[PDB]
Amino acid sequence: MRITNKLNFTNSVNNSMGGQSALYQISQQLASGLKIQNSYEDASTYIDNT
Amino acid sequence: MGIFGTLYTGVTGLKASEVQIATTGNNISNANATFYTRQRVVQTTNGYITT
Amino acid sequence: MGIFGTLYTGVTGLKASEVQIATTGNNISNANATFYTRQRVVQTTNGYITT
Amino acid sequence: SVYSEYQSKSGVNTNEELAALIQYQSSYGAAAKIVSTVDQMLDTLLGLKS
Amino acid sequence: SVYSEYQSKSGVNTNEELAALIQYQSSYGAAAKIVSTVDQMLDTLLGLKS
Amino acid sequence: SVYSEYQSKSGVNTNEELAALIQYQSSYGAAAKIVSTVDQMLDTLLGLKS
Repeated sequence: MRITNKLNFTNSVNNSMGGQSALYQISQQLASGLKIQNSYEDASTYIDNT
Repeated sequence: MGIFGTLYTGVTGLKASEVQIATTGNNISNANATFYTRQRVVQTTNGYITT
Repeated sequence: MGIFGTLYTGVTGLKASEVQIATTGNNISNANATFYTRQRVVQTTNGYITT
Repeated sequence: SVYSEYQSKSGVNTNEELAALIQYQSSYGAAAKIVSTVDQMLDTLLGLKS
Repeated sequence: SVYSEYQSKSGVNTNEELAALIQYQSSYGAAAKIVSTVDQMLDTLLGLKS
Repeated sequence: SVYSEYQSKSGVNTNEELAALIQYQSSYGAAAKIVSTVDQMLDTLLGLKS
């Protein structure tokens, strides 16, 4: 769409940044070797973990 | 004599062309401005005069 | 027409790009500095059309 | 969601709007040609009458 | 952590730099074409009275 | 920083200079074709004198 095409060159990166987060988000899980590392990744598990 | 009749048509469209050509390009020029938008132009249906 | 006004409007459009490029090109060229930061800019518009 | 409404409303798609600009660009050149040439014929007739 | 949150948004990211890099280049080009299109009218304009 | 800024305000750049030169070329061409009209008016005056 007309101006959206301006937003879209961002949206390309915006969609990319989502994967950018994910790959590393995995990496700390790889580095941690754990299902989760944050309290809000799965609290129910987190409370259970505690 | 017929010239001044010719002159009228030479005025309305021809002069407006400069503006319309310029303005739309300017709209295009402003298209990259941080907040520009769809500011556009329109014609009007004028009167009819029997002569 | 005073076409010349539309020119610097057109040039300014190129001015916006080239500076905006310079902002990002700086980022590419000077990324690694122990400290380094983004920058950004705003645009504006000047005069009425040929009314 | 609220994006799509405005950036639809917003504008900024240069290729199409340029096309009409171009035929307007042709338009004023075209008319004057016809206007002047008739006037030349008019001027011609004026000289004829002289 | 306080590192991470500055890292979350502060300096350089390939796709960000790449995307804008392309965009302005295209922008620099769109302007060049139309400005030359303006130039072609100077000719038409002059021709009107030439 | 300091070297960059002063250089900006000083010398030679077509992007600014050439733009104004193209128009100047048209500016002169319009001038002479205007003078062509008075020449034609001058021709008319000469014919009248004759």
